[PDB]
Amino acid sequence: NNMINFPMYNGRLEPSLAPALIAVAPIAKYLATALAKWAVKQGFAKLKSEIFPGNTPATMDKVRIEVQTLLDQRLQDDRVKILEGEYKGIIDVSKVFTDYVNQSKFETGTANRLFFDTSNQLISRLPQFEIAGYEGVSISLFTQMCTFHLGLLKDGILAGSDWGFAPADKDALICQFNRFVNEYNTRLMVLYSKEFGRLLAKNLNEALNFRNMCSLYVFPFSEAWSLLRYEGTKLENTLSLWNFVGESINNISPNDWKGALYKLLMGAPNQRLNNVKFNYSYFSDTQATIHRENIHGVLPTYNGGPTITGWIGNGRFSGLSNELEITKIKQEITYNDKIVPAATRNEILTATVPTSADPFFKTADINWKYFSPGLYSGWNIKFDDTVTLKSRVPSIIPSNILKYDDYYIRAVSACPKGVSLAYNHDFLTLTYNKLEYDAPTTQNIIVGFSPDNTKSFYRSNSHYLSTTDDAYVIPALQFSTVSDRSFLEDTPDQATDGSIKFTDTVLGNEAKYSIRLNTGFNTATRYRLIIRFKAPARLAAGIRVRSQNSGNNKLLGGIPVEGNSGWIDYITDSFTFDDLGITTSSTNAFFSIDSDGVNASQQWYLSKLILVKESSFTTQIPLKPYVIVRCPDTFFV
Amino acid sequence: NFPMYNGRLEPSLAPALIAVAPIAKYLATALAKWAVKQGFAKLKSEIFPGNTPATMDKVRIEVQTLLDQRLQDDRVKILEGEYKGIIDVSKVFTDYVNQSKFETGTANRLFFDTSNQLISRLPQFEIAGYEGVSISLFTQMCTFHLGLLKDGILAGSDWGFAPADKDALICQFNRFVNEYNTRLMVLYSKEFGRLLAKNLNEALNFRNMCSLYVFPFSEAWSLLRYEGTKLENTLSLWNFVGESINNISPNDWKGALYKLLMGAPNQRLNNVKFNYSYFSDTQATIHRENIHGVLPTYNGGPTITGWIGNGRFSGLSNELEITKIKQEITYNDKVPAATRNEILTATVPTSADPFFKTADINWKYFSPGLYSGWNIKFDDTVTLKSRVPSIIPSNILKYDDYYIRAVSACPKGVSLAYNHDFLTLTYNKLEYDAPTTQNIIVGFSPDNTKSFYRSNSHYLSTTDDAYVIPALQFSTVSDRSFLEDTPDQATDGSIKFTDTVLGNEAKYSIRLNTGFNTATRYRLIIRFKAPARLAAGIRVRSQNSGNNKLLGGIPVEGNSGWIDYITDSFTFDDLGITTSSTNAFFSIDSDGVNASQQWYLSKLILVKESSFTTQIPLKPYVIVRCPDTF
Repeated sequence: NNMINFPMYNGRLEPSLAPALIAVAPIAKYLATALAKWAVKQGFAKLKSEIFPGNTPATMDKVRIEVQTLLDQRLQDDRVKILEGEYKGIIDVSKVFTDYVNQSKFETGTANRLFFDTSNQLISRLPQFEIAGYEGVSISLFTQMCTFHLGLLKDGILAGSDWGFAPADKDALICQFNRFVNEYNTRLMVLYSKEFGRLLAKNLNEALNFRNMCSLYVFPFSEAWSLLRYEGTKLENTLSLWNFVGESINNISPNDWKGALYKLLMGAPNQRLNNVKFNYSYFSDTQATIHRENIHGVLPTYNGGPTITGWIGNGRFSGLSNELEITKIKQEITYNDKIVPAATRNEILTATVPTSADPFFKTADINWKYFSPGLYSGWNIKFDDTVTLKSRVPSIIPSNILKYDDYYIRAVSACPKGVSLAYNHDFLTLTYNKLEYDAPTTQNIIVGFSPDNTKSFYRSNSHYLSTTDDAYVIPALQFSTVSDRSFLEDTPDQATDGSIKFTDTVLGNEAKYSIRLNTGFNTATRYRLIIRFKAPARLAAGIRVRSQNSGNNKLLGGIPVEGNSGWIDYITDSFTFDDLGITTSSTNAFFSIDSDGVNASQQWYLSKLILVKESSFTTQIPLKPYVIVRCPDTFFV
Repeated sequence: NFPMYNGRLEPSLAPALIAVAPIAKYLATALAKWAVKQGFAKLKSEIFPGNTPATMDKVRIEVQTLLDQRLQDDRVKILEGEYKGIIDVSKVFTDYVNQSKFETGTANRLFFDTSNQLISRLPQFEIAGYEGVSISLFTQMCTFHLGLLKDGILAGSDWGFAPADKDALICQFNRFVNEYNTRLMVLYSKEFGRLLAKNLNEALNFRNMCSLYVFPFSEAWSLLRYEGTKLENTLSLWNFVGESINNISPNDWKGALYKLLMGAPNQRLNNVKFNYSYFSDTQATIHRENIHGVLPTYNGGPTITGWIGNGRFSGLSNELEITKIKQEITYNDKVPAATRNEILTATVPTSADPFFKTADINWKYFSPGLYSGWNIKFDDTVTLKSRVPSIIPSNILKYDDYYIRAVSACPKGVSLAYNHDFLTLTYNKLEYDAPTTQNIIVGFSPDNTKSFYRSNSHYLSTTDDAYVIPALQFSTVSDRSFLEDTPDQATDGSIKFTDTVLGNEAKYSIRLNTGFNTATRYRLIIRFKAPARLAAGIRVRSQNSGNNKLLGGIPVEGNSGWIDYITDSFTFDDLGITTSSTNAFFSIDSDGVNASQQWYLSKLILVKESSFTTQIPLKPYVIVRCPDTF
């Protein structure tokens, strides 16, 4: 890698495939239309023509090679043969079923029989796509197969007696859909946890590369599964992608990732970057043979609070007034003729985001290069077309472009080097405590790319609603204010940059979300709010959803919380923005979520709010059967 | 050498025994329930007992002993003449209207003789060059006149006032209740500002005198128009120990120093740290100790505290936190021989009464200047016994019926004019970096504040007719909020709200003591100052476990004075608040404000509907406006 003189793209010799042109993008685009309006008895067939176009495994082959290329991991030749057999089997049985139900006349009893052939084919074959020791590659294949099965079950339930389903048989399908949509999520996160955890210990750069793959090929579909029981929601992905430059880092635990590092990468989650600072040192010897540059710290400053950001690493000058803040010190030293430094430079470098209608960095050219045997080693730092640092190493350091089409640079951070990440987890919060981590150095820079769909919030700090939108998603991290003793929780299966964990035991727990109405908004249209939250223990006073507008506060819903280990979707009663007194000129309007103080066992999570029009939204698959009193067992009959 | 009491050889008079104490006690009674046509006469018996200036003489000598200031012999004789004139004319009036039968027209003329006597003699107590002593005497003569005016208004035709004459007295009351406040603050500001430039310890000693002899009565003026409120003083007393500080400006006091003294204004002290240095030369003749920093840590947020001064070790791993370092150095006879740098910690005991009561803190410079050291002791726990060979005398810091709420210092060697905009109640670290302090400041809060600072909650008793919530005794507060020194409110200060975008709010936690009658009708008095108009006004709410009620929407048209807003009646049943409620709040919120709209919150007063009345209105009854001149 050090002998090769190639322009590089995120540490690779070739530019990566744009996120919008990946093999699974047409499947995600179809699911977005299906989740907004489900085509009854056609939903599964149209999904099948995207997963298995022309009754071929061609798309699942294109997914495998794209993923193998990105991970630089490969399945065994014989395992590929096996998966070909399993695809052929699923295609054979599913073509028979869809050929039958697309005749103008068919027998409902036969359609019922061929449906279950397809369903039990997927139940028995699925474990072939949970491939032990190759979870990184197989998680993207397993994702699509679970998606295929869940789309089949949904279409069968809405089909009813048209495909020979009696009321009691329609109830048995609802019982399986509700069971599988949780079990598949569990079995998905089993694969992700193993591989992410294994790579956190091996190489942080490789771990971020795997999480980036899952952000595009996996987590958009787990979110689609959680929305599949509905019609008239919006499929949205706000996961960020992370690129790593610098010396290797390893031996990170998942607890290290969740407790510290991920909070350190996210900085102020509800704000765009303002400027990032680098603690730079340069060193040259008397003989002009040694030229070494080091980055000892990164200090990202975001557009506002309530999060407080400090040094990751340190901002100290070593090797040289404490109450004075030194930004730069040069030193030239001459010695008696008969490794000692001749020139040293210590500087705080600043990269400032431009103030314009588009206050974001798009691309970056950051690289670190070690020239054997170790005399030269230096850094280039460049955002967009602005050079922050050109290496004072005499030889030229190759370009290392960081970019993703339809993404922009939201965060710049680093991983502390030379210290354990197991400390201060309880005091790395969204407010009050300084989000920092002291280390002797970093010798790495991490860049966070957020998708262009988030540009409107991070530019304005408000959620602008258009009357032409059937649905809008408010991710929990895009808040205006949040209560103390609140944490950022990594919940990637939600296809967001995370959830808010509330832990305050005394005063109470609340997050506010600024909303605006775009001009021409119809304040008479009836809306609903979906609140997704996990609360594993009973709250006596439950969780309150409110609108606040310039002293006019409405209670939109009191959520009864009896305690559940899973994610819950509370749907409010219908309302209009006329009910709330909000207009296209309101400027202090918020949605708010609040609970009382919570003990250790009562600490709960807020994922997102979904605003839907009443006229287009329906629960198509219920949490409980209609007729039968209990779901059957998976036990003996 | 001799033991000292707050830097003096003789102990100071206990706060409960000062000459104005009986006057304050009567005003507390009369503010709960006014005696119609007797209020002025009973107040006269407290200010001029037995028709003598004996109490006003006692006040003068007490305050003179406290400030080490004295009126000239000639000015003393003049005041005796003034007191005689006021007493004689006040006694004639009170004797005549206490007869079985009197003529209303004659009572009317004797009233104006008394009222116009005070108006023409009052400026004799705004003594130029002696405002320090004269402020306490001016305070009582203003109290005397406002008492007479209120009784004139309630007597009406009984003392010969036609409805139009009654309105003119209401016009005079409303003018003078503000004008006397302004003329008081002019005296206070001149003397406080003069002493800040001279000597900070001497300046805090003046504010302490005003917190007992002056500011309780300015608060009493603001409650005199009502009946059924509570008169309360929550001002802290401040004691200074260390090297002299001078050339402080009043702007530095409000903008920085006072905020540093108050620390977390809604919390009790948990621990305080001291940055200590000890130096001893080769000859064992020089022993010097210095205090370079004070770091007070309070019970909780939302305030974040930092070093006042610094926590650095001078004269010696920037990643590791060193708490102590000793050095013994031997040179070649042919400079330091022993040095100690240490972070000392005084920790408040964790008990049913988690407060220091007293302190013994002293700094002594032994001329020629070889010895100089510190003693630091809270209660019976010694934090530092000076390593100077000679014993440093005792310096007892205590106030009967007060306890230690805050420990802080004044930054030495730096200008106090910086970062005023970023010294906030929240978000920003409440610190001020300086090379040293060489002083320690102790804040004593009165025992009436113990309940709140112990529990972080306002417990309400069913047997009490009124309860005062000082603004600084909050649970949570919005960002871009400031502590505002407002000693005329008889509290340790107000909240200033300056957030431009998100909003300004403050919550106060309330609990109900067992046996609380939840069916009793109550009202809330909200004292605020909003100089400019607010389109969405100021909202007052109750919050309880999700149940949130609006208690009042205040219209803010804009006014430069302190405005009291009185909410509509309500029961705790209406709010769903019980004796088992633990999440009950009173809340005050407004929208974002620009620079002109920035407003202040002084206090909330909870009053029973049955015993509360506005006896003196803010506008006349019959005449449309207060009389113009030309």
